Amino acid sequence: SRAQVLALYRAMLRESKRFSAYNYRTYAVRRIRDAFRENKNVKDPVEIQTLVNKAKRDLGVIRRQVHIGQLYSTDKLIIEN
Amino acid sequence: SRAQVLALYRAMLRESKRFSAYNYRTYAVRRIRDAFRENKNVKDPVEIQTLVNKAKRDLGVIRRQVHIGQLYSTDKLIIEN
Amino acid sequence: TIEERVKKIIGEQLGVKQEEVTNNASFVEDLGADSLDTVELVMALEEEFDTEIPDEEAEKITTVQAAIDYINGH
Amino acid sequence: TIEERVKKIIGEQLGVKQEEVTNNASFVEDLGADSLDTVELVMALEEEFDTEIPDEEAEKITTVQAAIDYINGH
Amino acid sequence: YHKKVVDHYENPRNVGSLDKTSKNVGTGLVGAPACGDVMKLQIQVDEKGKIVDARFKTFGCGSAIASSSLATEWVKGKTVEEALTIKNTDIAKELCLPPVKLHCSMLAEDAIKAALADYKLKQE
Amino acid sequence: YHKKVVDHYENPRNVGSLDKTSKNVGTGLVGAPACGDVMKLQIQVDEKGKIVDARFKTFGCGSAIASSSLATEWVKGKTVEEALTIKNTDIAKELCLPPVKLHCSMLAEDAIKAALADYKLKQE
Amino acid sequence: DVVNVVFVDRSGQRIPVSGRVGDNVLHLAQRHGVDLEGACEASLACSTCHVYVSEDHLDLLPPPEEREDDMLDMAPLLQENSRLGCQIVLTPELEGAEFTLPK
Amino acid sequence: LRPLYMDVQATTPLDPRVLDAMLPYLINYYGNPHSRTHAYGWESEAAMERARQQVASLIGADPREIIFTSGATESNNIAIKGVARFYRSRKKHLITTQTEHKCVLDSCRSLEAEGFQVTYLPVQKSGIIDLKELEAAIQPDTSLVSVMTVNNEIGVKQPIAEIGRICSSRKVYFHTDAAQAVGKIPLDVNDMKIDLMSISGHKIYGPKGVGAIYIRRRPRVRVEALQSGGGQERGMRSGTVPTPLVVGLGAACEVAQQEMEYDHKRISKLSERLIQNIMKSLPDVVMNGDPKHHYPGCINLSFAYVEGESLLMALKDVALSSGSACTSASLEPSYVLRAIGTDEDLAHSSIRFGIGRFTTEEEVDYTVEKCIQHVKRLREMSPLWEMVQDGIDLKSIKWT
Amino acid sequence: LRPLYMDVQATTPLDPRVLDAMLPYLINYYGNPHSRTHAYGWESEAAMERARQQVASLIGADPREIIFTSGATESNNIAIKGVARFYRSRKKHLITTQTEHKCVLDSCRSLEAEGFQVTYLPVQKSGIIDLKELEAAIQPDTSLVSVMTVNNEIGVKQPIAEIGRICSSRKVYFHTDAAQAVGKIPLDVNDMKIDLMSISGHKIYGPKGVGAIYIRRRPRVRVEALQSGGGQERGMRSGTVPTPLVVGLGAACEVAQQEMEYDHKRISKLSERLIQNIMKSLPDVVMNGDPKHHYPGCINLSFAYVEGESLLMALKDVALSSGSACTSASLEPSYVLRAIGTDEDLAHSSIRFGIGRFTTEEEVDYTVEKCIQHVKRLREMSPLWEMVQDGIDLKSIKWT
Ligand SMILES: *P(=O)(O)OCC(C)(C)[C@@H](O)C(=O)NCCC(=O)NCCSC(=O)CCCCCCCCCCC
Ligand SMILES: *P(=O)(O)OCC(C)(C)[C@@H](O)C(=O)NCCC(=O)NCCSC(=O)CCCCCCCCCCC
Ligand code: FES
Ligand SMILES: [Fe+2]
Ligand SMILES: [Fe+2]
Repeated sequence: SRAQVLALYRAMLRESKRFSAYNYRTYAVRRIRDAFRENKNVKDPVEIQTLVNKAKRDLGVIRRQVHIGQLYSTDKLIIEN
Repeated sequence: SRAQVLALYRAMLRESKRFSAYNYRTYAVRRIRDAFRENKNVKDPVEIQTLVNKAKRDLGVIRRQVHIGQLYSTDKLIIEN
Repeated sequence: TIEERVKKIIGEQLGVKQEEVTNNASFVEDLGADSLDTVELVMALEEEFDTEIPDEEAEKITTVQAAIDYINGH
Repeated sequence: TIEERVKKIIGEQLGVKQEEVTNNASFVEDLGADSLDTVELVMALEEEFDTEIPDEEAEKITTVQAAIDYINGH
Repeated sequence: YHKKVVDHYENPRNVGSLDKTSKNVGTGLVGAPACGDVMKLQIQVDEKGKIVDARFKTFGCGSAIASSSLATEWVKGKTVEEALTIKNTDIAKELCLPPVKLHCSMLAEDAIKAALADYKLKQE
Repeated sequence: YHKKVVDHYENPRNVGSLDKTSKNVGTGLVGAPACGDVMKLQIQVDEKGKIVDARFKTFGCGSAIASSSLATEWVKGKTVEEALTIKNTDIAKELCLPPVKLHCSMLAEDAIKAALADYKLKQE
Repeated sequence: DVVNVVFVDRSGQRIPVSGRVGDNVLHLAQRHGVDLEGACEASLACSTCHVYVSEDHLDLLPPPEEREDDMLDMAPLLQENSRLGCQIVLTPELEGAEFTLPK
Repeated sequence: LRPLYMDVQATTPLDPRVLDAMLPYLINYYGNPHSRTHAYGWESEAAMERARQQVASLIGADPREIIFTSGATESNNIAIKGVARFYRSRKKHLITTQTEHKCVLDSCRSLEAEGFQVTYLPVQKSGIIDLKELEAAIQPDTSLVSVMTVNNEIGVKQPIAEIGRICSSRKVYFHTDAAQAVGKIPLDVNDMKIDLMSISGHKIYGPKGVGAIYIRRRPRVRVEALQSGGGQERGMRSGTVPTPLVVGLGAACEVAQQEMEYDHKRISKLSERLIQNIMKSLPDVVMNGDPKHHYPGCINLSFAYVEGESLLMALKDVALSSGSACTSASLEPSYVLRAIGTDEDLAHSSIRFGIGRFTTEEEVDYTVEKCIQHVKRLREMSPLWEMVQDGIDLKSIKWT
Repeated sequence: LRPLYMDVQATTPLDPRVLDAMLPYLINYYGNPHSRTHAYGWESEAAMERARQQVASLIGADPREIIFTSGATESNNIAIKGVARFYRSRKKHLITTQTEHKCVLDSCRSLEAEGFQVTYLPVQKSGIIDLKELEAAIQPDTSLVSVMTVNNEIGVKQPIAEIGRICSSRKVYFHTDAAQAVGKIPLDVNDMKIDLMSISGHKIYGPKGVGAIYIRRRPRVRVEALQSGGGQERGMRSGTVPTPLVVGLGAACEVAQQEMEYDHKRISKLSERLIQNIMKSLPDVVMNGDPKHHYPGCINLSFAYVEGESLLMALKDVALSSGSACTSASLEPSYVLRAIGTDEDLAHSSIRFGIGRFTTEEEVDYTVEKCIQHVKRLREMSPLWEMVQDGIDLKSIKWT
């Protein structure tokens, strides 16, 4: 299931980099990197499938929230300059 | 005026017919039609321009709310069958 | 039948009782419809017949004959 | 210079101190990087050089030389 | 609403009436203590001591309509003595009635008892 | 925060100090740290009756810092008698200070008067 | 034209004070040694002339002004019989009125 | 397929314009409006002031007279309990009606337990109070009079302006529960001489969990605060003001002010359609409450010899409400219908239809057709209908 | 460009996972959860029960012990006032601390006016209560003890479990305000022997205007309801339950339960970075509160000889808070800092920094840099700094 995990990871990162808000963008990139590093050595296929389903739900939420934050966006932060 | 108003009317109707919810779709179509019927005999150019600006702002609201309602959609009503 | 479907759509949109609609009656002069009426008639045609009518052809559609010709051609 | 920019991107992504990165060093064997590091390195290359790299070419990019060749060609 | 209550209303069982002038029919007509629930339950007896028909008409809530329907169904096919064993707890158990809904079951039991008393009084 | 106050802090004018031993320098020091506003308004007088230099150091909110700065700016160029004419109302009017911030204008005026009194007493 | 009132210092001691019509309650107190402050000197900005008016005489007072009410709602320990002493003017209707100084 | 919604008196759907106004504060402008040292707080406070002005503009008031609450329950508690407790030393008597909402009625019952005296005014069979009875009920120690503007059960309108004139002549504070009236019938606090008004966001196509109370400042009505805390909202309601909710309430009030005349015309026509089409096809159907002083959006009909909750169960594709005691958690009969002199048998037969901003003619016609068919099916089932059709009077028959 | 947000103790941004869970009930599921006759009401009710189970799961309770409110202000009012009034006939005495939130303190003062006796416990310079004084302050007449879990101003943590053990030994109800602790440090109502607990939605990345109170059922704790009405929320809080808000609160609680450990280690790392980098650069900077019983997310520092509001106005690109009388509308000095024995000079000098679920190292570094440069500039402008550097003791100097 290596290919499905590398593809979902790439989708989830390329999705999170399109967050309009700095706090949400930085959070989602950092959390996904940390979460997938945390589960690199998990052996049980049932647990690996449960994690892959939660990641899919997480990706759906990120898609909807990124779109909505594009619809209602504000100015960039002072750190972003 | 005749061309811009007719173009804005068609855009507003097109956008409103894409509402996922029955109540919002029907209300938006009826309201747009009724308002344009009510203001058909206005002669003041300033009043006409103010009405056009209001309708443009409502077109923006309609676009955003149609999208968010497409992101979060539910089952149809018993009457739509 | 394209003819009957177009006539039915026009009659339902403009309230012409299915009898007044002919092959040479205009939307505005013959039947009682303004421009607000037309934008809705053309949109109903686009809904029934799946076709994205361009603005240039839509402003050309002024009569029942023109609407029938456009629908039959496309 | 494409050479220096690509080497800088790889060094910043994988922590190779800008000295270990060579023209024949592999991402996984030579440098310390797993398959979660190389996905992000490829995406960083796509960010710096505006190019939607297909999945086939992305999995073909396994070395600094391969990334250099792809970026120079495209 | 519960599956059985919904089925008992949506699908009628013994909604109707029976001739009161007939000697072989006993009729009950009872009401709720603290709400507007009225049940009419009527049973019929053949030559031997067996119930061959039973009909109901109810003015009340959906649970009351269901209780009356189930009471008619359970009364049909039994004798007077076997019907006297029907209790509100059994009807409530079958319909899964919540605590606010036992007035319907108690009304159905009262209707059964009243009809059986009417049968005995008229057959005397 | 009000634009005038923000400008007074963001662009300092006469922050500093002056020699206390010099006979031609008056020193004002009003407010208490426990209260939260402390000002050090210092003026300099030339041979004739004219103020030629002024410095301030203020411990307090933006409004207190602006009040001290404006007091120093308005003090420079006047004489002792003309400096005595400055009231807290003028400072509050210029800085548009809300009523909660009226202490900053009162304490700037007190610093002005304390510095002038120190100058007179030490010039005696 | 002499009106007798009663002041009630915080202790609860009653201080009978004699006054005339056309006077100010806050000042009448100051002359007769009642601990009423008048910090803002009747400029309607302090709430220190706060007083509780007797139940019977309360409606005989004129309705308060907008700034009087604006000061009262910030005045501590507000009651339904609260007015500001620097706005009550002695009148013949106020005979026997009792002014209590809030704690 | 989901059922149709005809229960607008219980709650309303959110207006999409209201949600569009709300979402920016749910995404980017999340600061605390009481934060005084930074821009997040500044922008939140400015949005809150804009909303306050919108509500005051809808009801014809000064913005300083508007206090945000968590709903009309909280608004009614603040009005009744705060006035009663503040004016306690001299005024120990309260006046309300027998047909008021339960938040008001329960506040009055708790004050009765607290040592106050409460008169509950009866209403006439039309649902309207007698002004002469109101004038007779006022005592020299009366503190408050509380009459709702639009009844949430039967939709009858009280003579608010006349009541306010009487209260001002007698020097008694006048509170009105306007949760069912705001944004639907004209309101002017100065023309009607209102002293306190309750407002609910989710009755006017706004968000749930927010409301407002109007408190007159000239002459100054004062209340004793119920929620202790940091002194927000002029000290009358402590706690953090929920900026997205108050922004939504302001947006709803602005939309209602713009839409009200069009909505009322449309709703009156649809209400007439529903009532006439039900009456022309069913015998022995009665409307509860007087049509002459009636809000058309709230329709209450009793279908004789049919039980209300069984009719509701039959109409599974239409969301409605009933006054039947069998729909209550505690088996509580309808006190409003008891108050307006309805027979209990017909009070168990009462159905409330709600027509609102988004209701459609197709929905109305569907509801009428379903109601006709199912009432006919249940009457054929009912013993009361059997006896009535068989030449028997219900009153004469013994019941056990 | 907008400033950085470093004020999580005032309020938090909405979590996108919370807004995602909320939106369906803001668009489609708009029914009233107390409507028990149709599907809109049924689905709203089901969502409400799901959220109740989520809150109970976070705090280790049974769902029947969770009551939704409009916020922690209302929760604190309900706990303190309702318990005191329910047990008034035998117990007329309450215990709290001097460093409590003002909703708790103001409820206690209002009860003190209504006839109760209230003891305000001092705290040590660390900001932690001493259990011997807590033991010695308990009367046979004692009703309630109210001690908060995490202080909102300085971030100290009280020994909640020990307090609960003492209260249960003395047979006294124990309430804790946990509005700064929920979702941030582990909580278990049964292990800490807690009887009542207050919860706030917008302190845990949930929506504003919603809260909850935990009320223990075994042994049963009873309260006197403050908000009168139709008996919703088991009769303890009447009014319509705001379904989108409670759904958001439950979603936030579930997210907090899933993210607590990860968040805590990251926030601890960031707080260490902030404190070390500031202390490493500026002399005479002091942390308020004990580091041994301290929540890392709330950092309170004093910058000697610089006024807090002046530093806050200098840091126009970072959102923060102070403890200055000058930063208050009432010109009220910080009573928490007064209670922990802070010099009045240093109380006007304190600044509160907040680190939360969305803080980045980049923002922490920017804040530290800006603070260092502006503290140096303000010190170069301070007369107190001039005197201190010029061999003068502040205490000996006469001040007027
Ligand atoms: P046709 O015979 O050429 O006539 C068409 C027009 C209207 C162009 C023509 O009659 C004309 O020129 N009349 C002069 C005045 C005019 O053009 N009127 C139009 C003004 S713009 C207007 O009234 C827009 C109304 C705003 C719509 C708001 C809808 C709200 C929806 C909210 C949903 C959530
Ligand atoms: P590569 O060196 O070949 O290694 C890649 C992987 C990890 C696939 C490889 O090491 C492997 O096969 N490991 C075996 C088990 C495994 O793949 N585990 C990972 C399971 S997927 C996972 O961990 C999903 C995490 C969910 C993301 C949640 C974060 C979303 C945040 C939402 C807030 C906005
Ligand atoms: S004296 Fe200051 S307000 Fe009356
Ligand atoms: Fe029943
Ligand atoms: Fe100050």
